[PDB]
Amino acid sequence: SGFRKMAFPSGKVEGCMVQVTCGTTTLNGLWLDDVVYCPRHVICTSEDMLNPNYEDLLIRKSNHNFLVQAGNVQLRVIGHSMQNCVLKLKVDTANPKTPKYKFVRIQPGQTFSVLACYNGSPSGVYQCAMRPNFTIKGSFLNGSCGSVGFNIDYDCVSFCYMHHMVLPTGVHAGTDLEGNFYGPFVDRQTAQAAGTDTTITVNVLAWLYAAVINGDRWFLNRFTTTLNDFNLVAMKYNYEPLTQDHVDILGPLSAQTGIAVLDMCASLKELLQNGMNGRTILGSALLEDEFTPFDVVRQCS
Amino acid sequence: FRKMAFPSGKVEGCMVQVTCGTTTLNGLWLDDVVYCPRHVICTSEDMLNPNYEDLLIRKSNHNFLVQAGNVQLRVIGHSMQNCVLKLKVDTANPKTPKYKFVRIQPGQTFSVLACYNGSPSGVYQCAMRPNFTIKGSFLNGSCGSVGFNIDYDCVSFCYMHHMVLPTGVHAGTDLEGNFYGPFVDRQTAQAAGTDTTITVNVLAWLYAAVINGDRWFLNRFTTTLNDFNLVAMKYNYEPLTQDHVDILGPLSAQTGIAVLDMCASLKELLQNGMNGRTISALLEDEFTPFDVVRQCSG
Ligand SMILES: Cn1cnc(Cn2c(=O)nc(Nc3cc4cn(C)nc4cc3Cl)n(Cc3cc(F)c(F)cc3F)c2=O)n1
Ligand SMILES: Cn1cnc(Cn2c(=O)nc(Nc3cc4cn(C)nc4cc3Cl)n(Cc3cc(F)c(F)cc3F)c2=O)n1
Repeated sequence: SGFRKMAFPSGKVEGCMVQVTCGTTTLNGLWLDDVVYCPRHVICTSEDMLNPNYEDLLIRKSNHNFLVQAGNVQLRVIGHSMQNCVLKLKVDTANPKTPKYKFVRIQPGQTFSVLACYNGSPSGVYQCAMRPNFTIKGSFLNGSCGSVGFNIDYDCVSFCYMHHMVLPTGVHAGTDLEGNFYGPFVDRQTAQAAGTDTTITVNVLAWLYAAVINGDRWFLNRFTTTLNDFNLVAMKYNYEPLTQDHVDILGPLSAQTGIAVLDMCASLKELLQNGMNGRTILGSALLEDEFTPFDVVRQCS
Repeated sequence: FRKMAFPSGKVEGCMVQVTCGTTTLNGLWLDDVVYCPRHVICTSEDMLNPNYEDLLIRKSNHNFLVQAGNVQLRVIGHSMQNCVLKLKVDTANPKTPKYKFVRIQPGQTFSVLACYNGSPSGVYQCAMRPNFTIKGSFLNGSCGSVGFNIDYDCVSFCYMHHMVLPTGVHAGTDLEGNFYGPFVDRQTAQAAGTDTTITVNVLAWLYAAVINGDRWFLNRFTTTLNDFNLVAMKYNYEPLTQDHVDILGPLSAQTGIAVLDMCASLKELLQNGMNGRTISALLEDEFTPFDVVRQCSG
């Protein structure tokens, strides 16, 4: 009972965060086995960050230019290399708290937990979604660069996001752990805009099922619609179209509530055309789109 | 603003499973003591009207199964303190953090580590409501999950989850086993009082709005604390205490807006409604003055 924005327990990840400093530039890094991963932006001085030539900046540095701090313990850098936008620092000590982990690239619409860190110290955890325009609406202050996003799958930590930068609208941009940006961004200190965002329709529907499970039912009606007729209206309002794969993924929540997906779509279509009219759903006055169907199942089953 | 929880790692290493018979729930292992709800000593026929003193007399140390994962911790002593059982085990937990037990007041926020079978499953932030419930998220098997705050290096444990009420909200104790609210640990339907809006947290949210440049609602007038408190009651808002005025001081200083001037602004919103938004069309009441500062400054 109840419904909350829930993150995964962060303990497996907390043991892997460190501070990386190069000159006076400092940020957070991720220590797994005997490698520290961090944004390559750390090798920039203040002059370099506007238009960095990273290959050049990197050849001009040596192992002892890198100061890696794990709490009070100092790790010794014995090698380094660039992979896209992520620096890989080989250190002489393996992390004994290394979890079972893999690196994954997630898709727009999917959610993950963010461990926000400052000077190598974990400070907060929260859940967010990859937006369709490849940004995330995070909560980050100066010094958060290199914080990571992750999901837990039984015993295995899937790392999917490494935080790089804030955009002028206050949303955030980053890479996967292979160093490739989500979206059309580049790791330099220039003002960059994102593409236009859309609402994640399959997530809205999952959240409407959670509301029904928790007793909020005022928006239901006895009508149904077809997939195509629903998608025409959704497109009009800048909602993502629904595919048959989405209909399948909502199956378990449709079975648990007895409300068919296309029946829910008919409710959502009415909401798009007429609004909430001052009513709320699960305490929200806006349609929430950052819970996946799987998120809802974890919390309501 | 996100609802952001504290990192849970220091607490995850203290979670265990406690079983008595087939009744199972979560416990908290600190040093050589396991804390858990005393409801664990009930069979199904006892849960509706348990005589805890009678049930405990018939229990021996060797009736308690305490497991950290698959590893059994042998119980060498037991006592009951209000609604929590304290189980002395033969192993001091080597992951015990620096910790203290605190009793929080309504309006205060904390992180909840939701656990099932002694295994951590999710973390989230919530506030204690003025009617001493929490609007949590808990399924069956979550009894004994704990709520906490982190102050620097030290974990402050403030909440042990016990039960779900008929309206779907949740009730529990502090770590000395004293319930928050007028509830009792039996399987009967119990009603919580009517909830009110947490005024001190609404004021913190209005200060955060001002800090970020959103300040249309600031009005030219001031009020007294007594006038404000009597108005708030009429709208199902909590009256302010002297402690509330004090914890708002830093935000007042940062913005140069006196607390009572902000109260006069809220009073207007209460009597006239809003038309535009703030930051949202709804006034948020689960961010404390500490939460605001922690997310705006660090
Ligand atoms: C407000 N906010 C929200 N998220 C962020 C993340 N972030 C950050 O933490 N730091 C950045 N630049 C740095 C400045 C430094 C000054 N010192 C002494 N050391 C510093 C290290 C960093 Cl990383 N930036 C900006 C930024 C970081 C990048 F990785 C990048 F490729 C381009 C950028 F413009 C930043 O966004 N701040
Ligand atoms: C849906 N929901 C949300 N929160 C809760 C919390 N909660 C819980 O997890 N378990 C409870 N009763 C038990 C039944 C058991 C069956 N077995 C085999 N073992 C069991 C152990 C427990 Cl604790 N309850 C009910 C409950 C628990 C109490 F501690 C109490 F004092 C009164 C109560 F009615 C419960 O609310 N479920």
